[PDB]
Amino acid sequence: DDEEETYRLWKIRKTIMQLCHDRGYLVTQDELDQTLEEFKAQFGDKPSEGRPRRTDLTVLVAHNDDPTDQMFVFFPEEPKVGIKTIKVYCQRMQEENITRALIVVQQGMTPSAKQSLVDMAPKYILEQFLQQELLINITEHELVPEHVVMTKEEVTELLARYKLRENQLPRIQAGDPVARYFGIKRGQVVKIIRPSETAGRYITYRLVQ
Amino acid sequence: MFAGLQDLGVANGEDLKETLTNCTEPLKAIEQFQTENGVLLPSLQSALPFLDLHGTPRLEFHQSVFDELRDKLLERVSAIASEGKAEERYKKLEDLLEKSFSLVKMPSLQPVVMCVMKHLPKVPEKKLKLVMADKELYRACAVEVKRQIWQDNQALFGDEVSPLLKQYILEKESALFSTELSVLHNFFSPSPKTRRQGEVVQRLTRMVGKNVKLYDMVLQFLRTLFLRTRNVHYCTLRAELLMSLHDLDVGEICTVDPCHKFTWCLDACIRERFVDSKRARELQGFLDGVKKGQEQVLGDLSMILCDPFAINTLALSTVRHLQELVGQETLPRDSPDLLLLLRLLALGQGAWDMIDSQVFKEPKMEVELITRFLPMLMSFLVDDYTFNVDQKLPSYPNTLPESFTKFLQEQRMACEVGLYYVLHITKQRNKNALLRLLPGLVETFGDLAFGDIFLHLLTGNLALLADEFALEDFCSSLFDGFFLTASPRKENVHRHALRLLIHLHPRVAPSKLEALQKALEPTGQSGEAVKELYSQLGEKLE
Amino acid sequence: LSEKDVDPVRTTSNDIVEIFTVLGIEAVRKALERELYHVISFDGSYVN
Amino acid sequence: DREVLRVIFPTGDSKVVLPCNLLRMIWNAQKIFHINPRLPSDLHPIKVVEGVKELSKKLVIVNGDDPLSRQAQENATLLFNIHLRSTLCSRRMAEEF
Amino acid sequence: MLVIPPGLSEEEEALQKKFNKLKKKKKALLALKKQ
Repeated sequence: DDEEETYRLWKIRKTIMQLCHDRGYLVTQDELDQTLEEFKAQFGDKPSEGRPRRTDLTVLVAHNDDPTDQMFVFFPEEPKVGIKTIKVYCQRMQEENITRALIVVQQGMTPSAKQSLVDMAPKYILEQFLQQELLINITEHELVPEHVVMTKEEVTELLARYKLRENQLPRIQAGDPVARYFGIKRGQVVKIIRPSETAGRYITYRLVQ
Repeated sequence: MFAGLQDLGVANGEDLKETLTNCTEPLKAIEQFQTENGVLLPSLQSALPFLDLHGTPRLEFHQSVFDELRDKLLERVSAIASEGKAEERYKKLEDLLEKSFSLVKMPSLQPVVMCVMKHLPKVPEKKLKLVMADKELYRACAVEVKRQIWQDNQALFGDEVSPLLKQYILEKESALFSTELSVLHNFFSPSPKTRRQGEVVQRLTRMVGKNVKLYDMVLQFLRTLFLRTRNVHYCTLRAELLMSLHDLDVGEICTVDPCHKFTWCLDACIRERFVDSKRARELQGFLDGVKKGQEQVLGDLSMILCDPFAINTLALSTVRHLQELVGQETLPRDSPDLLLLLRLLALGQGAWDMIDSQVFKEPKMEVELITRFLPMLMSFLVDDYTFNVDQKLPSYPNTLPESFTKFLQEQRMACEVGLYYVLHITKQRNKNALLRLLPGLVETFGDLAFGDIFLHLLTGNLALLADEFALEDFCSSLFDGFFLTASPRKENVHRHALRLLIHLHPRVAPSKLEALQKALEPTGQSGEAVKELYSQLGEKLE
Repeated sequence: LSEKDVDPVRTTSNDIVEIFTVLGIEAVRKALERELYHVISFDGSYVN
Repeated sequence: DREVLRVIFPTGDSKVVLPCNLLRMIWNAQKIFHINPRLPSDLHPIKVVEGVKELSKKLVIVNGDDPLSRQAQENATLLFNIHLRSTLCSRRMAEEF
Repeated sequence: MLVIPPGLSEEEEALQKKFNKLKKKKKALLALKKQ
């Protein structure tokens, strides 16, 4: 099909752009709510081996505050991404001086490339995303409260205020869908804001581990 | 003050004084004048006693009656202009305007005449010629009346337009010489729409109105100013006005402009900041859509392509497809899209050349550029890849062949492409490549490297290199090779260097900071801008 | 949830493990709250 | 406060569980002091407003002065503060109590 | 139309030689890292 997969691509791009905005990167307002029509006009509306084919809709966006912090969001065509297909991405990453990228796979990316991916983590931090997940923004669901990522200074302020070691906080594991949405690694604390029926608003903190 | 009342037979204060000067009894004469030829109703004269005896003088309700009957007449004439038959109501309003131009000289009734004249979509010739002779009558005219004035008055319309163009040029110059040097916001950062939504473009649209002739004359005036003063912002203003009018659904202006489709697709390209293969081939088909005998369309296309935004977008596209060719390892001769991008850049650059020569043709671009200059840039990029791989493998080459320097210092297209390649390697934050290509930057053909656009772009790209600006060798080489050869002569280069230093003075080494302070001291005969920048640097640094 | 013209906001799933795996840990906490409240206050009995 | 409530409590459920019964306390005061809710009262509304404002500060769940503790205290008593303001108004204290 | 000769000048020959050198270094780096 052509219209259906075009719709899938448009939805995926919208979700990715919302993700980038919530991660603190500079995303313009118009590109954050562009409808299907302008997407078709800009990219082609004929992705059945036509103009709006993948690797043409990749996006590079810089941080809001520091212009030297950018991030790529690639779009492999092969349903099963292999070691070479990510080594080309790594080389493409190396020419510029940026270290963060996102991969949107279509099917289960191969485990050997997973090991290669995790091996190069300290130099270049980059992670994958199944295209099925990105069809919906989970942070919009009614069950999901507002997650906020803390800086080091406010985490230290919190620990000093409640006189508790960081070990004693509640936990959120690194594989959590919201944790992967926010790209948060081990050792970070997330502030969670909830509406409470007995107090009105309750703020709790989760530690990534 | 009370002139023009005598024409209709209703005497004003002048004839009043003339008659009462040689009159012995003013009481009976004034009573009859306020009674006989006054309001011919028993109601008003019978109301005079009560209103007199109230203590409030009758002047008050007389003036109130005059003003409110004025307002009622104006509102009813407005309604009539939108009620009944169009031709009949227009003829009645024409009669009313003809009989009100006798009283047009009355400020208390000037609103009546002006509103009724606004009510007429097309004022006759003689009445317009009368009103435009007076400053306040001309200025109080409605938008339709001003449109009628400008439709057949070329010089006055140009005089009206000129200050707006002056404001546009002043804003553009202030933005180009902005102290705030960053990549987050620059001259080319804002979208084309908000620039078209800016006060200059929308105001020019309002003065143009819905007239094709006014829009064409504005384009011709911008073209003449751009040809004479050699300022390229007029082309940008023309393109912005055309696209704003098209987006305002002014189809009458869309069809009369032969470059409508090309300018629309180019506006799309500028909005996306990317001349993609689909849009590139669309623009190529537009370029091949020009017929023989109508080659002035080619000149208009070149002028449209002459915008700094359009030129920057086309050059960035050419450079990035050059890096794509290097990445896929394709020789320059095998890329036809590269040829199309070079042709578009050639048209954009030679807009002024072919307009001044009055030849409406594509200038010949030599094959030497493509065959020889581009492989040098690709060799530099391949050496970059080689150095990176060797860094990951178990010294960076900075030698510059004489051929590349010759082409850069002799070819304007090569000059622009090399300048933007230097910008692209600067945004990569690679000191070795900048030091390697600095000898090429030392001398450039056409002095494009010392232009305001490239000076601002280079300062913005170098702003990210504050850390590297802590090494005195790098800054000293970058200044003496490129900046110091023009800054004593060209004021713009000096201003840009001073602004970059102001933005990044903490990072400059103390010896290098002193050297830049004493070598770049303001000169007496230059502008006040350099003195202001140096004073600001001195105030902030200490 | 990814189907066209299906509300992605209010479409709960009544299954604890599926809710957890799809929407995180705070979402499964809230879902557990609502499920327990329903199973308790079904017969009219109220628990603080 | 109304805007905050309408997102805290969707579905328009007025019933809520809170520590003190304000309506019953008002009734008890009326019966103790023989208000006679027929004559005008000597209650300056500004007294009510500033009394409520001062009373809010005295009900502390999270004690402290740094911004974290102040924010936590503001949240922990948000619903009770909203309810207390919504009953001990200036108009209600003059037209209803 | 522009006259584009098919003969290779020193620029294109140098570009192709650097291409081949880069390819050799790329295969060497692939052998190094893919281990």
